[PDB]
Amino acid sequence: TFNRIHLVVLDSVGIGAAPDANNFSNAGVPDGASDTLGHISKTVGLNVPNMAKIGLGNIPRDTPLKTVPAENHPTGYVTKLEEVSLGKDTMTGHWEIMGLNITEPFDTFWNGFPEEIISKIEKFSGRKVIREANKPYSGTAVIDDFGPRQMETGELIIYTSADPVLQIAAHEDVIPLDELYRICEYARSITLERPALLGRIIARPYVGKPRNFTRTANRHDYALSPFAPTVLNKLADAGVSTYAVGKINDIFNGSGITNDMGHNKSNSHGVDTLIKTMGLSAFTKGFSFTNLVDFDALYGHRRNAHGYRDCLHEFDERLPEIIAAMKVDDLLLITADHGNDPTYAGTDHTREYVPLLAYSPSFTGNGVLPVGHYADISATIADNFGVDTAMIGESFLDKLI
Ligand SMILES: [Mn+2]
Ligand SMILES: [Mn+2]
Repeated sequence: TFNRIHLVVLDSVGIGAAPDANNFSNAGVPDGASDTLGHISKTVGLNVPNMAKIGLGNIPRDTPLKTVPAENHPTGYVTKLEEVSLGKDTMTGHWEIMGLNITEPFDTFWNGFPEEIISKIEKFSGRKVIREANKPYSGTAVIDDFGPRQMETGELIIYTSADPVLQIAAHEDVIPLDELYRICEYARSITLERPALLGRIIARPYVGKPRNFTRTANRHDYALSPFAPTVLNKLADAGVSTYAVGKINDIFNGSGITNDMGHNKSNSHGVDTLIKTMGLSAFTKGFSFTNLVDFDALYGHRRNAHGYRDCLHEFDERLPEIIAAMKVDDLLLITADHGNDPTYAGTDHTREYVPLLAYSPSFTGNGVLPVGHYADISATIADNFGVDTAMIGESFLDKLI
């Protein structure tokens, strides 16, 4: 029915604490007071007239978004969607958006990896791990802060980030690449189950000299693929094109992705890439899936409400460009994968409902859809292209056509 469907994930753009929010926490504080869009709106303001026109301010909430009025003549269909999976991480949310139910949520490690994991890597490698570096850390600061020490002692530098990732930095002159990879493979093999379930292990070789290090191209990644076919696989198996923009290919480890358009330098460069992709003469039928990550990486995790607002405003300003590039029989879906309330305690994601905005020039109606679940997105897409659903989700295609 829609010849193309373009799904855009505004990473972390939540619309209020989920019913099961208090099963999740932020530096010990349960997530049940979180509200990414509402707390932004109430503190720093929020001017998003293009999303409002589609209907962002018509999405049901107990208390309305302070600065996003209801729209009595909306141009699209909107609602909010509830996460079923037992995790609030990026991989879980995207996998569920594409139809999986994740009941073994990836572990994150705000206070570093536990002794069982470190002790094991030390015994396997014969190298000590620098304990002070075993915690969240920018890849760059960690190489600068502990590399000098590493060059002298041969110790491993094992660090993480807000994501379920284990990264091993090792200078090529003192830790041979082959050993780094063996160490990473061993690491990957002992992190397949909770409480050490990791999305990916990254080898981070690097060369150079103190106060001036370079991270080399000898990087290798050891990622988990989705454990069951997702709707991306269903589409690809049926010969339907699947175009990925931004973090999408990494998140799915390329599974069911026919055309990876690569990483975003920024949200704006991402929107440029989506627009270009929509304009390809080759792209006549199928699915595009874009992640715009800056909301999460730059603003949510850093608890910066002012910046989060500006990033939302900048996306809204560009939204008319995305729409101008649509064909009449295209569908645009805008959503998120969890919350990351910049006003909250902690520095993690927040367990929230996510907005759903739906727009096509072909629409003969508009309004508000019943509240749903993340994987309803996948099922709608499957329904549209005549392929099977994955684990979960129910189509709302008939409310759109
Ligand atoms: Mn995310
Ligand atoms: Mn995040």
